[PDB]
Amino acid sequence: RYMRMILMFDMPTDTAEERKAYRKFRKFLLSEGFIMHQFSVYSKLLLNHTANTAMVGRLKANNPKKGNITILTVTEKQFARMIYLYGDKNTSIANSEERLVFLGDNYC
Amino acid sequence: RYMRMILMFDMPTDTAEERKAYRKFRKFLLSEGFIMHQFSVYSKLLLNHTANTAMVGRLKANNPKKGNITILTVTEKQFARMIYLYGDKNTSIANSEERLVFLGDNYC
Amino acid sequence: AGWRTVVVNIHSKLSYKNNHLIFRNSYKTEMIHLSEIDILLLETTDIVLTTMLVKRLVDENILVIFCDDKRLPTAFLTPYYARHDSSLQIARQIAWKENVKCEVWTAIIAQKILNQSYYLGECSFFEKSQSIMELYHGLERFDPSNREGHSARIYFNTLFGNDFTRESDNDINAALDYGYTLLLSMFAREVVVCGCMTQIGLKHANQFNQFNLASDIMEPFRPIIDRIVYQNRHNNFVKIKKELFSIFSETYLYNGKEMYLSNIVSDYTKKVIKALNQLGEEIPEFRIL
Amino acid sequence: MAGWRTVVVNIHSKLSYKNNHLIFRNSYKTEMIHLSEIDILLLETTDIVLTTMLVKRLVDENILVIFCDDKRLPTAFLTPYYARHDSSLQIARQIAWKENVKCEVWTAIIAQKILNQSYYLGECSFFEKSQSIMELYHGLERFDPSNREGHSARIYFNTLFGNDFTRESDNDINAALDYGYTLLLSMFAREVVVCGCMTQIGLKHANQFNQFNLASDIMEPFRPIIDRIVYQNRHNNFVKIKKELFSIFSETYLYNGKEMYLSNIVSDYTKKVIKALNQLGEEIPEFRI
Amino acid sequence: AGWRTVVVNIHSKLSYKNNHLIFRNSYKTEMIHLSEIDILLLETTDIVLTTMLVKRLVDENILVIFCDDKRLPTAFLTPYYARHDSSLQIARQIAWKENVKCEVWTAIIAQKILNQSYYLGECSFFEKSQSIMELYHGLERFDPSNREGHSARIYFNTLFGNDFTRESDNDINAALDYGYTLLLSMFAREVVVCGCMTQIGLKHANQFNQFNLASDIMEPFRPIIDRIVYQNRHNNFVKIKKELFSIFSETYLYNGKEMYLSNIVSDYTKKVIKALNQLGEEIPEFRIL
Amino acid sequence: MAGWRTVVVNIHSKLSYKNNHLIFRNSYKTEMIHLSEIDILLLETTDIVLTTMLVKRLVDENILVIFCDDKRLPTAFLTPYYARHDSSLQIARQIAWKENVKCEVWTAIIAQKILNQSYYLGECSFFEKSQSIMELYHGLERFDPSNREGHSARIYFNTLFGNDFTRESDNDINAALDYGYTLLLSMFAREVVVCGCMTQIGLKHANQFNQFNLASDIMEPFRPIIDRIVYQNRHNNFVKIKKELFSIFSETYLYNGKEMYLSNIVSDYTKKVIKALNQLGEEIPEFRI
DNA sequence: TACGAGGTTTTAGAGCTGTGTTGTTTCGAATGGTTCCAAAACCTCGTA
DNA sequence: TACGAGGTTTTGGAACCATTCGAAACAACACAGCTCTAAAACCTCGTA
DNA sequence: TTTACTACTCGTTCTGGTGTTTCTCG
DNA sequence: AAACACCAGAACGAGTAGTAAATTGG
Ligand SMILES: [Mg+2]
Ligand SMILES: [Mg+2]
Repeated sequence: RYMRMILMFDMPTDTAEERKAYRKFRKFLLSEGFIMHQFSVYSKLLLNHTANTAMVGRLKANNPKKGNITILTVTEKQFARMIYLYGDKNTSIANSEERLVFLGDNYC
Repeated sequence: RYMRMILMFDMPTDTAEERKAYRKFRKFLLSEGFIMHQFSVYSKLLLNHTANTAMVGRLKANNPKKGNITILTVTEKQFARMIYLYGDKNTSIANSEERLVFLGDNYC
Repeated sequence: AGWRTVVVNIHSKLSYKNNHLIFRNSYKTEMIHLSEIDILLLETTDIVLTTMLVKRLVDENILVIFCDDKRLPTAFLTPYYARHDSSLQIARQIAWKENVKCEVWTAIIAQKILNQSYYLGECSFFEKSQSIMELYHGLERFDPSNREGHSARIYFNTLFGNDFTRESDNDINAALDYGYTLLLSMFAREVVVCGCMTQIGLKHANQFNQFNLASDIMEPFRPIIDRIVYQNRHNNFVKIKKELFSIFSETYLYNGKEMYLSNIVSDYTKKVIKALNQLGEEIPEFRIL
Repeated sequence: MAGWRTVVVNIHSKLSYKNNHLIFRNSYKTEMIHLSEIDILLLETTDIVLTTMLVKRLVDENILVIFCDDKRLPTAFLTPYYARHDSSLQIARQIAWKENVKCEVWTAIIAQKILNQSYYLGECSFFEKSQSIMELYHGLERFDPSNREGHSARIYFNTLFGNDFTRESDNDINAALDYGYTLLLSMFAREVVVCGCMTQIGLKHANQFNQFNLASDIMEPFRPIIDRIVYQNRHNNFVKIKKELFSIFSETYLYNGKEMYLSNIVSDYTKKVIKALNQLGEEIPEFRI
Repeated sequence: AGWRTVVVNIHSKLSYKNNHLIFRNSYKTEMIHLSEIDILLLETTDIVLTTMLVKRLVDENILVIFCDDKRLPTAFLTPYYARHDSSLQIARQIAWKENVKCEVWTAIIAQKILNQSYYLGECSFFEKSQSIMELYHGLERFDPSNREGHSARIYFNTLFGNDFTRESDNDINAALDYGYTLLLSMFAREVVVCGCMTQIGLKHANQFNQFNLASDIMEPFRPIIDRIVYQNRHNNFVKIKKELFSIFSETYLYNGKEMYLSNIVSDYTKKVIKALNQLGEEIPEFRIL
Repeated sequence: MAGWRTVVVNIHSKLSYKNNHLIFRNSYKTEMIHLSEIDILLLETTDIVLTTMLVKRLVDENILVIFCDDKRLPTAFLTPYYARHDSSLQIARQIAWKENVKCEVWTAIIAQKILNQSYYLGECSFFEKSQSIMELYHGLERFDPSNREGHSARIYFNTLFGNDFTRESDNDINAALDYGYTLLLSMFAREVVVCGCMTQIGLKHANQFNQFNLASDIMEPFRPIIDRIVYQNRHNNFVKIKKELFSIFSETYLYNGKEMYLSNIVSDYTKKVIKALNQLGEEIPEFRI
């Protein structure tokens, strides 16, 4: 089944090297397909546990080694049970897991 | 089994009313027993699903109605699978789920 | 009113902030939510408390057990006002009929003797278990023949040797003394929470040690401590106390449920009190099986 | 054992133990009290820091310590497991109070209250209403079956604050009256638990949800003290009346033919009322404004 | 090389940024990770593309299918270099033996005829299924008797009526034409990814429509489209196309596995190519059962 | 259908369709080309923005569009489902190239390369090494079994860059040589795919991991162009040599007795080499520096 | 008469709690594999 | 004799992937309840 | 000894803006 | 047309510090 993967990070910004690490890590996270759930919180949709293992391996390879960075993997059913006290859910297809995606008329 | 409950919020700070709402919400979150997992991210340990239902009811009662606030409930086993790329896990008893807690000598 | 049992052993200062027990040692600062704490046990005589924390602890019905210099319990806080309709419960307790009290005490002493017999049975000591079971039948209302004493005597002599006695000063006897004043604290707290009083009890015609009702209800639950003390008879006092602290983390089968000792104590106390004051309930059953 | 002094801690302080001395280390001044002269330690405020060493020593010296909450009301007390204070025996006496002696003491207390209301009404130059209340005082009977107290109270309130005045209203006079009555109730409950008796078993009041029935029964004659202060500053906001109400702590009143502070009056009054109820003596205190 | 099939119908601009397909309509901006996209299908003739996005799409082996004014596919991108060892695969393809090619084509045409027979069997049209099964046995190497044509003729006449023919211009025939050029695109992409060429195929002695190998491998998979077109014979073209788009979201049983059509197509193509070029594999089996 | 002009888009531009005209809307200047005069549209840079309307019309007019990647190498091409460009037939011819004609054309090409190396070495006044390379040229045979090309390219490099030189090294001269060779390889691959023939089937090169075997085989004679520029700026960092290497695009060379830009020379050379390989004619191009 | 001082029970939800249970998720371990590339391994032989 | 120009296979590992499966986990639902506060009755009987 | 309020003050986070560069076997 | 570097420059998120107040039936 489809996995979801939430990465939460707090990184120092005191030194220019730390800001380099933060910028490069954000670039990597966006390039690998992480949607901003909130500020400093990112989510990625994975097809299966093999993708999750590959992605955690890639993250360990590209670990900035600064700040506090944690990962939690939850099933898509578990992620769908998330309660929204306020704000609006992100309705982009990147969050959704539909195989057949229509940009425009859905013929329905 | 023991539940764990992660609350993530982004709140506006433009107006004094928004800052008041943020301050009151943080006070409420800390008073109800939320440990700061990271900045803007809090976690609460719940004994069971009854406690989870009661706590989400309390949060809905004390909803600041500002910003984007979301809740995810995961099992303690699921929370234990969290991967720490960097930083140190919080080792306080508040994070732990041990019934018998020793402050000092554990007689072992 | 929670699950965590908190034991403090080091010199520190205990304070209050935002429903939290602020524990600030010179090395570490450590915060515990008051809703989680169930029993607070201060063995070390160097802990510095504050009155606001005491008020907030008794507000949440948290057991606070102070200890002497030798780390043995010496006193514990019980709240004056633990139930909203405390006056009604006290008035109903004052009007307890002697017949109902005698019947319920007979039921609970039968539960105690039966639990002792079952423990001797599972202990592979078959013979003495039958003698205790026989003594159970001879027991009547108010136990005129003191069959409860005879069962306790054979129980102790079979578990700890014939030479052992309750009044001896041997180490495992101090272990039972420590254990029984840990159950008695919880039972006193629960009977106070039920709005009742510990002074007026079922037996002895109100001749009170201030814990008469709690000590009366505790009777079926003493085999819990007796088992832990028995199977660790070889170890020293500190190890036996460490194992005794496992009653707060172990689940016991009560009313077809696997509940922790706190919930079993609360349920048993509430059901006994409801069977007494209103006569509109059935006597509970706790089985060590 | 336990001596004679009752030590009340009502201000911010740190209490510590030293060589059989309790160290009242208040901010303003530091005092030392020998542990043999202390019988009851009443920690009424929540600004106090205490040590476990003090708790252990106070238990060993058989002293009763009583913790009160933010509202300066007794909320808990330390009960040693083995050695008990004398005040515990008082509970037994409270359980056995004859109906007739309770009748007589309650009737005397409410007679004092009615006479005090009449005296104050006469003091405010309402001589006709004072005479009416005095006649209702002549109408008194055992346990007041004819409800002379209620009619006297309505005459009193309608005379002081106008006929439109009602207790259920949400004006500032009612709030001030409630606050002052709460002050007196806290005082009387603290002095009742000091005597060892419970506040949940009253002479006349039997409200389930009330946990200070006996405190209310004793404080009835002292209500005109609050009423006079409220009436004297009727044309003011609640904060001004509260600032004037705080003067009852630092004022003096005539009791037993002496000018005594109101806290001492309350303590001595409570002790004498409990003495009269215990059937040790039949003297009933008399407080008149 | 992903799962999402992306269909674009509205006038917009398609761009590239950080491995994402930046879709920026005047109303919405919407980003899709390139790893997720498997097929990109641009029906509307108003989409504005960029060359860098085209390069990145062909880098990830994403099928890009352009469409005419009538929303029917007209062309699709195939990469020159899709496999690292493409030269070796092309050289091995050039040296394909005619015997192995004939045997594999016989196997796949038998698979096609057998799938047609099974579909007619499950369609409750028992009689024609037996005739197709009989025609299957008569088929030999290179199909001299054109039994494949006879099976297709009876299949179409049984499903869509005897009057129906493949060359007719009726609506459901345009539906099959749309379906078969959606399967052919994926098969051509997969045979290019395998390093091979679509021009040189098993049959017709390299007489190429530029999709000879893909059209040859497609044969067992045409019943997938034929079933969807058949069961929606009543609906109009748009509805049939909408239902045809469900091949990208439906799981089919292949090799004892419930795999999506993309994975089945990929694995089947790889196994057929491995059975041809190296003669070191077994012919795959796709069953519509 | 498709005309004669090949339109190469190498700069940032937006291409749009209008009334049977392709609108080359470059930043510097806007041009319009009738769609009947265009035979191949080669989008080599990644700065181009194109529309689906253009793609549809170019498919209908039977035009072949070839997309290249960041390295200006052909990466994809648009294949219509039904109507095909003439260049597709070229693939068939590439599949059937006789061994002897490939032998002859490769031998002529490598003879040109060796002669060019000798000519340049003589130009740098190394007459003895030039004579040695000329003798190795006389040692040539069919498909160069004696490896005269290898020893010629060893004498060439050791003469130009010293005896310590080695292509496996990581100095700046080697990096510049690699970059210029990449430039020429990209040019020749783009001109090979324009002719419709593949780069993965070469005359002599058969490397599996090489996907530009034909491109390398044809570009062999042009390597001295890069070698001369690298040697002329040997004592410089890589960025300066790259800036000088970009002059090959805007320089002129003598081919077919005319001063032609190097891109036109490459295109015409590739077309004539493919013509010679197709056995249509036996004329082999001759490029000499 | 009505209100309402002095009070006492009744209800009526509101918020809170812990454990069983039955079917249905879920988790890795397993099972087949798939490209991709950089480092070897080989050829010829001419000039150092 | 060696190196390496022109080259070609060969071979590990690295990174990636999709479906299964068997036992263990988990999620609301369902239970037995619990405490607590306010909002209603009810009383007596003076003084408007 | 707490809470409740008010600033202030640093860290943390992301977006917009401004250049500079964009073919490294065969 | 896109990546990569650098900065600003507003939005979030907590921690600290100074001040005022702390019994609202019976
Ligand atoms: Mg964060
Ligand atoms: Mg946040």
